[PDB]
Amino acid sequence: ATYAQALQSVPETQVSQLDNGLRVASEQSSQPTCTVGVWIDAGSRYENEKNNGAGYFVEHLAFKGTKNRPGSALEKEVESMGAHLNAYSTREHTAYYIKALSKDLPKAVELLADIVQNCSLEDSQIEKERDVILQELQENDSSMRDVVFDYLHATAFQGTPLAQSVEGPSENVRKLSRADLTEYVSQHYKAPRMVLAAAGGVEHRQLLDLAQKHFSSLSGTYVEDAVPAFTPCRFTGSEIRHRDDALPLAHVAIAVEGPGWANPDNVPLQVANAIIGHYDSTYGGGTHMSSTLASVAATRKLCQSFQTFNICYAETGLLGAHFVCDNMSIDDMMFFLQGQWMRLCTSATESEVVRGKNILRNALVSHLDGTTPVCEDIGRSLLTYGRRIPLAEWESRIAEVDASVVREVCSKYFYDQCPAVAGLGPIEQLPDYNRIRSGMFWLRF
Amino acid sequence: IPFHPYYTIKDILGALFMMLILLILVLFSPDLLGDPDNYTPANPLNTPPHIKPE
Repeated sequence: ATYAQALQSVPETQVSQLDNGLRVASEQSSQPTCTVGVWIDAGSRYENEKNNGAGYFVEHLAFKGTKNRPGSALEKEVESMGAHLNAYSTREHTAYYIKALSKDLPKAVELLADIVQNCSLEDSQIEKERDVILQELQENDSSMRDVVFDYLHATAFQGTPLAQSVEGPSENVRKLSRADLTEYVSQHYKAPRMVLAAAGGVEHRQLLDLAQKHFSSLSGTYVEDAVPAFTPCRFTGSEIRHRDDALPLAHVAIAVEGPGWANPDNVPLQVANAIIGHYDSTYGGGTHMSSTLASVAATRKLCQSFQTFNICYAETGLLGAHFVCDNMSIDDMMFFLQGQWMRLCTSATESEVVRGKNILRNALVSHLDGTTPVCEDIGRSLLTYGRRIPLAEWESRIAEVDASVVREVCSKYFYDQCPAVAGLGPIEQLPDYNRIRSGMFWLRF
Repeated sequence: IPFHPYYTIKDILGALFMMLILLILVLFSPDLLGDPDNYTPANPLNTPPHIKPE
């Protein structure tokens, strides 16, 4: 059984749609466990300045209490069958998923319905929840990686809702109210933007019939008429520098405006990104890794944690790298990393493009291992794309991209485009924005 | 700040202004800053009316 035949097997993602709008989508293969969760489409993108941070607060208070399950009794149930309930809230999507045995599927969907529909939002829990977020804000302040990406979003998508952080400024969290959260739930937790998902020992008929008799109460209308629309964002190539010499290392992130979810250019660009690859000081590959920038970094002990990213929102995304090096390496690294991009924009070789395709294939396949990543893929794909992309289609797109395609797409997205650099800590060798934009084009070309 | 994208261009602009002044002087009045008496061949028998240096 070669690769292609295994890809064909690929149990399907049967998708349905009950009347109110909620679309169920399951993937049953053999496993006795399951990962059932909903994927409400909400986040910092659908949030104005006045209520920026409401979504994080709602996700905080979701598991605290419900009208049906009074208080921590919900936790008592969830731990009774050993389920691991969890929730994550990105800038675009906010999801709740339960990891539990398949036999306990009927109870899990009922628990999800209670959390996502009949949430108390009780005031005292709001007061107690307020302290947790504020402390969480300081913890994320110490999260020397996260603050850099927040700086990236703030300095790239200025003015637009995308610049807003997920947690929210530490002034809205100190002025929020039950009123503000209830509008967030009413205006965002609606059936059309809700993807019930499951993976494992979950019959699709089971998920459908459970959804009809638990989630049909979800409405599709929007209060009087107010429908939160989509506000397209603009990529303002800029620079933010939070110079703080006390910090040992100097996180730096540089990205340009990459494509949206629907744009097929994700497939080539990712390959190009896989060309640059990732490295950590504890890798062990050393000066033998095929990625040129990794080999240079390991040879000269330049960075510690450089890695590329492809953060991609609905209409626009960030495409670039984030490297963590000492104070007297940044000036060098901005030379090499940029020097790599231009190479991909001018002299990409099919020899390395094959390696990039293999790395992308392995990343896609390995990421889709285990029920929870499968459920995450289903919930995210039904929203971003509108359908779960089968691995066979991914294989076809990866087969299409070659050296010419990678060169063309990199030239179309990387070459001569203003970056969105964002520093932190003892960044002083970090070349001025004029220098960074200077590196964005090669005088040989 | 780094020198290259900055003052290098500003230095070039200053050099252009300097070229402007110099070219005006050369092309519109070459002997404006210079005594005409120098155009008489040096004769060590006649003291000029004035011996002002440059």
